[PDB]
Amino acid sequence: EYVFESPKMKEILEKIKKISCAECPVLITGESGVGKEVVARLIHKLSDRSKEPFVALNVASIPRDIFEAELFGYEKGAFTGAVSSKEGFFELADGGTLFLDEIGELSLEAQAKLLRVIESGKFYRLGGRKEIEVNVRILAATNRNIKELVKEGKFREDLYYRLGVIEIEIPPLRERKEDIIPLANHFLKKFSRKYAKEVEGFTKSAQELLLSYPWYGNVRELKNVIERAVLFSEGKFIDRGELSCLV
Amino acid sequence: EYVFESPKMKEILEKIKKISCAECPVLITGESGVGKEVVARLIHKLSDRSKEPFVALNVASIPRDIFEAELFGYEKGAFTGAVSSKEGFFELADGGTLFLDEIGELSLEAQAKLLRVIESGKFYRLGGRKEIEVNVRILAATNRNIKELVKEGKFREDLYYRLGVIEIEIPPLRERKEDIIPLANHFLKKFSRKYAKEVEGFTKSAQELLLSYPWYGNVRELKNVIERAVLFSEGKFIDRGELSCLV
Amino acid sequence: KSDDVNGRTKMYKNIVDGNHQMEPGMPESFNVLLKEIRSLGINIELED
Amino acid sequence: MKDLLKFLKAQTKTEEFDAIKIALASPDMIRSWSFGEVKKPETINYRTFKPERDGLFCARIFGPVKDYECLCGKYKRLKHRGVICEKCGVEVTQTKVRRERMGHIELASPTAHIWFLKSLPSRIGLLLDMPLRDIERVLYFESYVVIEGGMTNLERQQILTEEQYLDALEEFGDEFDAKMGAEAIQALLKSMDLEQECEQLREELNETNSETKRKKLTKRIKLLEAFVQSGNKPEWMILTVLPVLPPDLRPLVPLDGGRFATSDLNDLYRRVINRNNRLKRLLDLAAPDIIVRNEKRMLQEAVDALLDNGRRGRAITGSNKRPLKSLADMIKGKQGRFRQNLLGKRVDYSGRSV
Amino acid sequence: GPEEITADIPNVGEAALSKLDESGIVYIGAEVTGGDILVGKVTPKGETQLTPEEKLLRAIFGEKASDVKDSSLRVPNGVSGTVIDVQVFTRDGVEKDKRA
Amino acid sequence: KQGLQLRLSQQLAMTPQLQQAIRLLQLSTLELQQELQQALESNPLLEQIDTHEEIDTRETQDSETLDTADALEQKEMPEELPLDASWDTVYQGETTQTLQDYLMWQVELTPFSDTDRAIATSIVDAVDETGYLTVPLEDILESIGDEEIDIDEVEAVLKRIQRFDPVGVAAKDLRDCLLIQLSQFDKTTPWLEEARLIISDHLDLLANHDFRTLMRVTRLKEDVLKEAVNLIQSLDPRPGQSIQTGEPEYVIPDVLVRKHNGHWTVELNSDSIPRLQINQHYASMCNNARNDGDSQFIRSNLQDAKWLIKSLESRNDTLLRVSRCIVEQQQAFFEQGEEYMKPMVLADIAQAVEMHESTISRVTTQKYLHSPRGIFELKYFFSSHVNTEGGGEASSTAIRALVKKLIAAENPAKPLSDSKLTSLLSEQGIMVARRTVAKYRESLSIPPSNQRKQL
Amino acid sequence: SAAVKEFFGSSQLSQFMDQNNPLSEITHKRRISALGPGGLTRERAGFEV
DNA sequence: TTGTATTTATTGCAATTTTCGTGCCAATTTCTGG
DNA sequence: CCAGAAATTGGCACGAAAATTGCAATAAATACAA
Ligand SMILES: Nc1ncnc2c1ncn2[C@@H]1O[C@H](COP(=O)(O)OP(=O)(O)OP(=O)(O)O)[C@@H](O)[C@H]1O
Ligand SMILES: Nc1ncnc2c1ncn2[C@@H]1O[C@H](COP(=O)(O)OP(=O)(O)O)[C@@H](O)[C@H]1O
Ligand SMILES: [Zn+2]
Repeated sequence: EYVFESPKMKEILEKIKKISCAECPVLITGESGVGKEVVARLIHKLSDRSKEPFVALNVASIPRDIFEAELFGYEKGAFTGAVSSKEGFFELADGGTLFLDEIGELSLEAQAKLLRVIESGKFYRLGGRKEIEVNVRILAATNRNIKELVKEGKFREDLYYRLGVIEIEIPPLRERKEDIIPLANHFLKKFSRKYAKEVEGFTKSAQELLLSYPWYGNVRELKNVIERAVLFSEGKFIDRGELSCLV
Repeated sequence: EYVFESPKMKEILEKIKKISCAECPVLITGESGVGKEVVARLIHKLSDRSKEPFVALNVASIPRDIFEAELFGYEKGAFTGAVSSKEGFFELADGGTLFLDEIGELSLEAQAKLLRVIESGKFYRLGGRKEIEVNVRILAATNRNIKELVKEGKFREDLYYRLGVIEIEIPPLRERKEDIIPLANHFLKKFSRKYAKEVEGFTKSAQELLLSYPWYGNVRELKNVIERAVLFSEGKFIDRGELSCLV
Repeated sequence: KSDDVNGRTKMYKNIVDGNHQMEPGMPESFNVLLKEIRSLGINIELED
Repeated sequence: MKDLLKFLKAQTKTEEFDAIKIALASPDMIRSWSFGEVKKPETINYRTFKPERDGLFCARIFGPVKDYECLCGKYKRLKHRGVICEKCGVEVTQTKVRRERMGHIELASPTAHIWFLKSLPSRIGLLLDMPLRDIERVLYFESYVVIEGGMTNLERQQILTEEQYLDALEEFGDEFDAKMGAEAIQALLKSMDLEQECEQLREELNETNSETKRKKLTKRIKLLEAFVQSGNKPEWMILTVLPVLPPDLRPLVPLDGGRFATSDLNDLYRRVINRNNRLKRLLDLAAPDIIVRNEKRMLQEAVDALLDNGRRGRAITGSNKRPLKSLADMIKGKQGRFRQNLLGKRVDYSGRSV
Repeated sequence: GPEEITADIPNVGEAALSKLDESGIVYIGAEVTGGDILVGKVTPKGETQLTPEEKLLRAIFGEKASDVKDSSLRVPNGVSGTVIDVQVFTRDGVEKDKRA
Repeated sequence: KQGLQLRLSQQLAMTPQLQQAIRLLQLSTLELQQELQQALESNPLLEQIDTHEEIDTRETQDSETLDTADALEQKEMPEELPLDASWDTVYQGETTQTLQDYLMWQVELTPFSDTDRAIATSIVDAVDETGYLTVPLEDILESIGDEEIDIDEVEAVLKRIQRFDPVGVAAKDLRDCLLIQLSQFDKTTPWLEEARLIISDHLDLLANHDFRTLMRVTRLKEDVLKEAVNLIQSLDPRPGQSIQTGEPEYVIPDVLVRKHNGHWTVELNSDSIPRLQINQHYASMCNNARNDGDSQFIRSNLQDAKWLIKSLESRNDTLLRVSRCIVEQQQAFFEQGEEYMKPMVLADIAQAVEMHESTISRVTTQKYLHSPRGIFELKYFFSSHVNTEGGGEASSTAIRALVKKLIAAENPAKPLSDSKLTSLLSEQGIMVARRTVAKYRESLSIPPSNQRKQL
Repeated sequence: SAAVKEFFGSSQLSQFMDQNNPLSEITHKRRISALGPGGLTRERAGFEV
């Protein structure tokens, strides 16, 4: 289901295999449509938490004034509305993996509210007088250069090293020329099978076109273009004319 | 039904027929008053979810604080003042189609709340610890150039490549010289029965003035002019004198 | 004459047609016995 | 089938055979027999007078109640033969398939088979070389038994009472392993080897000479060699899945007045299903073991009553103090299949007079 | 609905109803053989949906035929004799017929 | 200001305190039993009273090992004779023959071919219990499964099948059935040609009870027309009902009403009243000396069980009270049948028992009452009213009963219309409009005035 | 009442009266039985009784 | 002398849909003169 | 006798009355340890 034909992809896969028993949190950096989610889920599957629940959450999807309630939960009587004791998302993923998607967009204030939880695993709920110990492996994904955001002052340096035990960089697809042809073939096969299309490959001119365009959405843009071509396809073979949206 | 006379409208209708079998999200670009919502409703009818509910929303009026509250709903203890659980727009549009009017005007910060819901289809409510899966087709209409906004640092490219899989362009009325007389006649016939004015048609001067004018408000402005002429006429046919609202 | 369900019908038809010949099959009670023994968790089956 | 002539010709065929084979059935074999799992103790609706879903008469499991019609009624004639309705799940075929389709019940905990424990000499006790008293005590949650010897002075088949197990637990901690119920017996049967026992018993018979002990060794070696030659496995003598008889072989008796009464087999099946469902609910809530042990004992007793009522201890009776007839009662005796329906039968074209 | 003991059975000939009185019960002294009707009874058959064919049947042959079905008591095959006594037992609150 | 904020607030809260043990009133007895089964499954401290008993059995059982000599040695007599004989030398049903079984029996004994036999099997499969073919011959041809067969062969097989016993079975429509039945008669029948003409050509006129256009078209007199119509009415419209296979269905009542000492006694049906019990064995270990988790578990489950038992008892009491009040209010109906039932609404019952109308509405849903007259529904006793001259009221049920009784005693040659039915009700004090009378007549499936006249 | 009805209607010693002729009834009413609840069984009775 | 945890005692409103009776009229059945 | 002229019925609409369901956890009296 996942193609890794570029040598860099093979190196990344080997490094992932080496860190299957590693439990430290990992931070992934890349561009849009490079495969951060796929690589993170592959790391999760190859680790000891293969059968453990994988809770993927986006930090920006939580309101500011209930961020702590959504992060740690609350006890009864904490506020006007604390009807009953409720657990947080960290307690939801006990023993599994927590996936912080798009960690770059997180505000400075929120980054100072989770400095003790990641390193030690201990936090008190809102209204709870007992200490909570949790064990969750943290994988964070970002499309931003955090190592530059810490210098620019837009990111908190304290959290960078808490999420900087292991750092993974995914090169853009425009440098991964060993992947363009296999990914295009796989996408064309899948979209022909789903759409009941009688197309079974590209033409040589189409293959040359696919290896020359400066893709910006990378794998996601390639998938979108392949789907657009399959929908408007009119022959057993796809020519350069169908892929006129490239150049 | 809907009247399409110009070759561009016929081509748009044929493309809609061809891609109705596709479940991909659609992005439509044009101007104000070009008939994007009519095209979206036609797309919804021509798909296999015609019997399924269609939910169209103008996202330019949703408050920012209740953005997640409206989109994801919430539980009993999500915040203060809530006593009962509420459904989300995606859940309300689950098993159907969700349409978003004027997606260009959306704030840059709130665009991160729709990065994962469109692709994964899985999200958590406010105050909840359960993931919800839906099946909703996303249609978006906008009068602004999305790519220009992306290039000028105002739109999230990830959301663009999420929605920019199928593209539709509706030219304004200034390029629809053929499709002015049928629209004017249809609107005149509708408003004659609406206001019981019993007006049949237009004279030569009125038709010439309506055809020569490069409408900026397009079909909306033309319909408003026709309605005003109906409200302020007593003859069987509308002449140029009754069309004094124009330049 | 007792519990060959298809054999009964074939025999009746042949007797009415004047052809005194039978086509015997498997009694139904043996099939009932097989099902009842299988319901005890024991695997009993007809071979070949 | 497409051509109706061949379709009709192929449903009146006779099976060809020349031998009959009997053996033990694994849980996989029992699951391969069945067409679905029974989950509810209800039989008939009594409101729509149609079988309940996942019940003892379910049409989704056992077959249509009418010829070539599904339960809801979308597909109704011969032109829709061999079609599974996507609304009710009932195939469109003959209603006689309710004579030859079985179901299965998933047991919450393992249960022993009463025939391989009470038919003298006991097969479990002969294979494990244990007295019947100890096995009965362990199976009915009256004593413990060691599974793994560990590094302590506890043997691999030592019986421990409540206080003995408590003091051993507080002394050694987690060095040993002691269990009760059918799980312990299944663990013992699964962890044993046959070849080593065979060679050891053969050498023991070669060296030691006796009269009674030689007979015991001969019996054990014969049992071990028979088990090895046969394809069976010892742990198959403990039930995990339970077969369910086709519903047309256990019909409901209708009476004038609309009362459907009940049958003994259906009642025993309902008792087993009720106990299994209650135990399934209790195990999920992590309830205290002081109750789940009683629940497991009652489930074991219910399964025993279904298989062979009255063989072990007390017999479950009906309202009029008559013991309920089980499957064994249907098979054996002077009223069973062999004497009453197979070695002799009633016939047509016959009469009698003075 | 309740079953009715009546002499008006829609699907029997006039000859088969000659031995029944106005309450639908056989006369005293009748010589009967196997197949004869002793007590005439009808049973409701439900509320069939009024399809056009059912409406045509009701229009041509009447409504009583389409509402009830015959469940009478008949002499068993191979039985003959003379009717010498008839007894009627009625529950409290139910109307009594002429014979009672 | 719009915003989701966490804060300490001092606000006033309404009283939504409701929606507990209220759903146990709207359910019937069967669904209530299903809910109780679920509750018993989920709660270890709930048990229901049963009837099964277990007794010890230790008597020895004789087997084959008893030697032949020992049999003659014993003075006693054997429990069961080993010899396959009686002392003088589980229940299962029986197969029944339906209409389709009889038809297939006749198909088996008919000189058909294999293809014709398959066609006949399909046709007989497509025959309902009234004796009519329920599918067009196109469906049968499609189900045959090969394209070498035309529709003429299907027609020939169908014609052969239609001459089975009963005659007229497997007919396409009523006209076909009547023509098939008439084809078996002899030409000596007096009124045969006219009846055949009427059936073949003008059958809708007879359905509309014209008797005027019919004579005009067929050029006949009134006597011959009557003879032909009587001959037609002597035919069998449902040939497939000769072989009747079926059994009536019953409903177990929830409330019993009888008359003792001239007074109406109302009670609950003791055979169907739901009940539960508390398992004392598991609840008798609620001692602090045990584990605290076990103690809290057992306490919670015991409290839930007691609450459920109380709710069930209250539900039974409420149902009994409502049924008794309804019987008390409608007392003339139980003594004189219909035409004496007074108008009633839920408000009157609610006021009588001092409850809300929602409780009365839920309690009386899918509940059945047994009376010396028959089985009715608790909702059957609520009806509208029509104003009667002098300040009185007339229930719509009574008006419908009166209309049916009036129509049942009319002159066949001059059917009573709505205008004359209103006048009969007008002179009795009931002031009911013509439209309401027509609506009541339609609700009873009674044909209009012009469709009830007879020759 | 249930116990009394059960004894008088469904006991082993309560039987439909033999009514072929007067002698049948006289013989039936003067009959002595060793069987029943608290008596013997025809399989365990013996030979000397 | 009092403050806290347990045991019973709580079966009703307010939208909201569904139904009740009854008048108007257009497409069918009866009343009367050459 | 027959054609031109009068009652009949069911659909549709009107207001008004009645049956239905979504609110799902609360509050008051009572006993015990400091
Ligand atoms: N090796 C591969 N084989 C097949 N598909 C691939 C591969 N790598 C990436 N993709 C495709 O890339 C698309 C985007 O993947 P993904 O969700 O990881 O993107 P992302 O923008 O990096 O994620 P996120 O921002 O949510 O962390 C998916 O649809 C996936 O199928
Ligand atoms: N084919 C058509 N037939 C009739 N009216 C149309 C057609 N296309 C567009 N319109 C009119 O143009 C108007 C455009 O409305 P809408 O789509 O909501 O705004 P916008 O065009 O700015 O997206 C609609 O009110 C519609 O009546
Ligand atoms: Zn179906």
